[PDB]
Amino acid sequence: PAPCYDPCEAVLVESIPEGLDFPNASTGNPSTSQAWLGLLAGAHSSLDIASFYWTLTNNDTHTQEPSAQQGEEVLRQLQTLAPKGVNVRIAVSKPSGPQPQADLQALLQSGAQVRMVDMQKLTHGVLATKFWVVDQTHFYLGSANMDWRSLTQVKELGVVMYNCSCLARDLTKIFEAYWFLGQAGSSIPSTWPRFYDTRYNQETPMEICLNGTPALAYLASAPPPLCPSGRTPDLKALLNVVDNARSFIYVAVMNYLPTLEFSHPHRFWPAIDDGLRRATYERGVKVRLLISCWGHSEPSMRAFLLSLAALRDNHTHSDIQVKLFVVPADEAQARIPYARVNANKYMVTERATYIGTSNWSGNYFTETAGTSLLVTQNGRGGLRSQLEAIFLRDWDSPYSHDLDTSADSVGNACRLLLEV
Amino acid sequence: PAPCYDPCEAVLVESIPEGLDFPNASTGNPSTSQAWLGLLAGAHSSLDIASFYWTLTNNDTHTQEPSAQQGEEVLRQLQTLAPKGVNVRIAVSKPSGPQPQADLQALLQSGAQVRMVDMQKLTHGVLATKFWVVDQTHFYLGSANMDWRSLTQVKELGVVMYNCSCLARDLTKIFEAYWFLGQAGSSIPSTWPRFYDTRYNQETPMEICLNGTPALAYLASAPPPLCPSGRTPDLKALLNVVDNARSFIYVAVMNYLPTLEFSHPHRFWPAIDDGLRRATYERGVKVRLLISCWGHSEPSMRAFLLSLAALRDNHTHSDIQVKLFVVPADEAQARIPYARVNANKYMVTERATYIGTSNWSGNYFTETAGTSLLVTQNGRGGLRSQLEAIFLRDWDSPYSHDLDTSADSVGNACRLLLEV
DNA sequence: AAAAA
DNA sequence: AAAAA
Ligand SMILES: *[C@@H]1O[C@H](CO)[C@@H](O[C@@H]2O[C@H](CO)[C@@H](O[C@@H]3O[C@H](CO[C@H]4O[C@H](CO)[C@@H](O)[C@H](O)[C@@H]4O)[C@@H](O)[C@H](O[C@H]4O[C@H](CO)[C@@H](O)[C@H](O)[C@@H]4O)[C@@H]3O)[C@H](O)[C@H]2NC(C)=O)[C@H](O)[C@H]1NC(C)=O
Ligand SMILES: *[C@@H]1O[C@H](CO)[C@@H](O[C@@H]2O[C@H](CO)[C@@H](O[C@@H]3O[C@H](CO[C@H]4O[C@H](CO)[C@@H](O)[C@H](O)[C@@H]4O)[C@@H](O)[C@H](O[C@H]4O[C@H](CO)[C@@H](O)[C@H](O)[C@@H]4O)[C@@H]3O)[C@H](O)[C@H]2NC(C)=O)[C@H](O)[C@H]1NC(C)=O
Ligand SMILES: *[C@@H]1O[C@H](CO)[C@@H](O[C@@H]2O[C@H](CO)[C@@H](O[C@@H]3O[C@H](CO)[C@@H](O)[C@H](O)[C@@H]3O)[C@H](O)[C@H]2NC(C)=O)[C@H](O)[C@H]1NC(C)=O
Ligand SMILES: *[C@@H]1O[C@H](CO)[C@@H](O[C@@H]2O[C@H](CO)[C@@H](O[C@@H]3O[C@H](CO)[C@@H](O)[C@H](O)[C@@H]3O)[C@H](O)[C@H]2NC(C)=O)[C@H](O)[C@H]1NC(C)=O
Ligand SMILES: *[C@@H]1O[C@H](CO)[C@@H](O[C@@H]2O[C@H](CO)[C@@H](O)[C@H](O)[C@H]2NC(C)=O)[C@H](O)[C@H]1NC(C)=O
Ligand SMILES: *[C@@H]1O[C@H](CO)[C@@H](O[C@@H]2O[C@H](CO)[C@@H](O)[C@H](O)[C@H]2NC(C)=O)[C@H](O)[C@H]1NC(C)=O
Ligand SMILES: *[C@@H]1O[C@H](CO)[C@@H](O[C@@H]2O[C@H](CO)[C@@H](O)[C@H](O)[C@H]2NC(C)=O)[C@H](O)[C@H]1NC(C)=O
Ligand SMILES: *[C@@H]1O[C@H](CO)[C@@H](O[C@@H]2O[C@H](CO)[C@@H](O)[C@H](O)[C@H]2NC(C)=O)[C@H](O)[C@H]1NC(C)=O
Repeated sequence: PAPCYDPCEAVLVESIPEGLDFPNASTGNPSTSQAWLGLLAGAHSSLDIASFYWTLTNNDTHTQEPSAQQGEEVLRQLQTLAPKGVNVRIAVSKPSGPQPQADLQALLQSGAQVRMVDMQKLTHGVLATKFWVVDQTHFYLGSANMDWRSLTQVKELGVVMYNCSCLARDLTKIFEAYWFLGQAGSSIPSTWPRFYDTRYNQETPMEICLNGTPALAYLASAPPPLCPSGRTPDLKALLNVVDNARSFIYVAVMNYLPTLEFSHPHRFWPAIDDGLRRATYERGVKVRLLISCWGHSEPSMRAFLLSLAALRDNHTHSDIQVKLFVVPADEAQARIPYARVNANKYMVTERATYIGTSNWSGNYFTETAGTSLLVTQNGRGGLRSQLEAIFLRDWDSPYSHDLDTSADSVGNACRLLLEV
Repeated sequence: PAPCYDPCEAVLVESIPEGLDFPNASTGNPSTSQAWLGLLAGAHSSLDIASFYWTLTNNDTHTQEPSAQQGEEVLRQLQTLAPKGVNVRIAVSKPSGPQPQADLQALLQSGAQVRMVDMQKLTHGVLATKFWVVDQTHFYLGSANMDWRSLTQVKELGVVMYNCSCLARDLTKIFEAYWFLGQAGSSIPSTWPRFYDTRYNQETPMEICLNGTPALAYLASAPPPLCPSGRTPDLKALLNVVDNARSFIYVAVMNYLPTLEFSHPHRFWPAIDDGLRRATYERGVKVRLLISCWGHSEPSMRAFLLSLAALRDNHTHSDIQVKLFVVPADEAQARIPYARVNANKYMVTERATYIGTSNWSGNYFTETAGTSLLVTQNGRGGLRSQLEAIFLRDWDSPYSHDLDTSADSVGNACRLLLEV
């Protein structure tokens, strides 16, 4: 494949929730809200948004919180740019219940096309892919739902990638697949049409001029059915990256459960666990795990995390460390539903970086839809170094604790920490 | 296949080392030495012995211990029955070094055919199958090497199965394969001749009148190359038995390491571990692990055992308990090489029983040769109940300790227990 | 934000 | 008894 001769730059945007403060003053990136506002201001031809749910108002949460202001602003911008001529298209998973949808109808009346994709009746899951494609030259990919709490109340990790028409259209292709697949009546085709096929997969990634220095990047999609022949499955890419590492593997994910949740009877899913154990045993790879715990985390997950932190010895030089990153909450933020959590889902090695939109559980890789970006840069510094610095800042943060920490000591309510 | 109309009875023989005493007086079986002596006395037509090594003298150990007397007696019997007309045939793995072999030459001069099978040059391993076939009607299968220490100094678990011409010849077939395969020059055939093929495998086991009540039994062999089309691999049978269980799984094995030992670079082998985790998570199966620790155990093994004992929670009702069975030793028994250990390798469920000759490591299932017996009896009581009683006696014995036990507290030297 | 028999 | 670079 011909290299993409475009000034593809890339910014690691993150939304630090109020209260959280890293006392380093050395790493600084635009927040998710700032990047989204800039993309909307620069949007003049197209805007494709794949989202899980839309809660850009204090109305939909039934809360009176000023912190939603930024989110409301985004909604206002989304209302203003539709009449200007931008072909706004939004794919949002069909809600389980018939709850009112103020934002979606507000954009529909303005002129924004909305299609209700229903993953439950197609592959038995939800559509949890959160990404943007702006003018088909820039794009966004991260853990930020189209919510005000996502912008302010929870922590995110995403990439805004500018001037990359080639990686922007390869990402759209997924949005086009969602658009065609979830309009009405139509089901998953046996064979995907060539329009959705891609050429930049794991064996032949795409060459970009990522800040001048050449780099190899490509996107991975899920669930396996909604995947064309060219596209590399998200699980396969994740396993390849965790296997190719030879020095260290740093993982910061919201939820890591090696089981097929959201289904019964309970099923065991040892896919990422086996890869982590292989990498940490056969090779001297040091594995560092950073999970996030809140009030809506499965208490069984600890029982698996303890199964990994206990595998470390001298003879094979095994080294696995597991830490929980819990976002502190107060009385004011307690009343907000799904208020405080670290939703970042990514990992970084000494030779590659993976940034995804789905938690590390069997559903997100076999049923729930998701998208991830893989970047490998030959050289010292760059995107990989920036993400490694982000992960170490997270790792040494006061909010990151060991698996033996007392739950009451942590500010927020954690179900994975035994009391006293 | 037609059922084997033979009074196939079955005795669980075990060799309790001196010093060990279970204060129950309710379970009693003939020792391995007694059963071997009875088989030799009743031997008049044939005697096939597959063994790892031959140390039936105080000479070969270079020790002066009266406890070898029984072993010497066995050797004497093995010398006496050869001139009587018994076709004694012994398959013993070729030693790494050119050490003297008094017992093998003593039997060779009497008239016992000995063939030096060399597993290292054939499949890259050793021949660790310990079994007897006496007159092709009885047989023995257990963890007892042809050693005096095996008979007295270490603990064993084996089956002597009388009046079973059908299960005796199915076991011989393996000895015939070893005999032909390890004579001289000849290598492993691509396709095994029909003479070594068997009909009683996992899908179609053999029906026997095991103490009157019908039962389904069959044998499994390793390594996968020295296996005909009919024969079921040992690993496949082990996985099937650990998967079919629905209530509990009790495992008492000498060494359980989910790695490919005896080879470099270090390799990860998550085959039995994954099955145990699946059984204990998907179903409410209670898994109890009884490992044995001595002075020649890999210290890394604890790092994996802690990975299993830490997987137990309420939401999925997971329950895995790991215990170490350490045979106490004194100053007198310390000087004996490979003196005190619990060498039993078996497991029992609520519906099946597995008795093997090899430890639970990757080599023993992929390179090292081994044989195991599988029995499933429909009813309450019988062989399965006897083995379950044996396992619970072992589990509650004072010699069985938890993984957090202090090493100095245990009588013997254990490398898997952290000091103080 | 995929917690919700 | 498969501990032995
Ligand atoms: C590849 O090329 C792209 C294109 O330039 C680079 O993207 C730039 O990345 C740098 C650093 O990652 C960004 O610089 C940082 O911007 C942050 C956001 O600035 C906006 O928001 C603040 C909010 O108050 C406004 O005041 C400001 O005017 C902007 O609107 C700043 O917060 C950062 O400052 C932090 O670091 C400095 C030290 O440098 C400290 O003194 C500060 O206190 C603070 O801690 C910083 O300035 C830049 O904005 C990005 N550009 C764009 C267009 O997004 C990629 O980084 C590059 N890739 C690599 C690997 O280098
Ligand atoms: C299917 O059928 C076969 C054929 O009979 C059964 O095999 C018999 O199994 C029973 C019990 O498992 C055996 O009985 C036990 O024998 C032990 C060994 O006895 C020999 O060694 C002692 C050593 O001193 C000699 O004294 C003795 O004369 C024998 O030469 C005994 O040690 C056992 O005694 C224990 O239990 C009793 C209570 O019953 C206590 O009072 C004792 O103190 C001691 O704790 C016991 O007698 C029998 O020997 C086996 N027969 C053969 C030929 O091997 C299978 O058991 C059967 N299967 C099932 C499931 O029932
Ligand atoms: C993506 O590509 C566009 C197109 O090149 C970038 O916009 C360009 O940004 C540069 C500097 O950021 C601008 O250069 C400046 O121009 C002004 C006059 O407009 C001049 O006074 C300055 O000294 C400087 O030279 C350039 O004009 C501008 N071009 C356009 C068409 O907007 C954009 O910055 C790229 N994205 C990122 C994240 O860098
Ligand atoms: C395997 O099969 C052989 C053959 O049947 C069994 O040997 C038989 O054992 C029974 C009792 O154990 C003997 O019965 C006894 O016979 C004597 C006379 O010899 C009699 O006085 C007793 O009252 C009793 O009836 C039988 O004779 C004997 N037969 C032979 C040919 O040895 C053997 O016991 C079986 N194996 C096991 C473990 O049971
Ligand atoms: C919710 O949306 C409505 C209309 O878009 C706005 O407030 C509602 O309408 C009037 C005020 O305009 C009030 O009498 C209603 O009680 C309001 N509804 C609610 C649920 O408060 C406003 O845009 C939104 N309300 C907010 C953000 O509080
Ligand atoms: C063997 O492992 C031990 C601990 O598992 C190592 O000892 C130290 O352990 C602490 C806490 O785990 C570490 O912070 C140190 O870095 C370890 N090393 C030293 C020198 O203090 C020990 O180093 C390992 N290796 C050997 C040869 O004993
Ligand atoms: C070892 O075998 C030899 C011959 O089979 C026996 O003892 C050896 O020979 C004479 C006594 O017959 C002694 O002078 C030697 O010193 C003995 N050898 C050793 C190593 O002691 C006897 O059968 C065996 N020796 C034992 C069991 O101590
Ligand atoms: C939940 O788990 C706890 C412990 O993991 C159970 O509490 C007791 O724990 C001890 C020691 O582990 C056991 O010996 C008891 O059998 C457990 N039960 C009781 C009633 O004491 C607890 O039972 C589990 N279930 C619930 C509903 O809490």
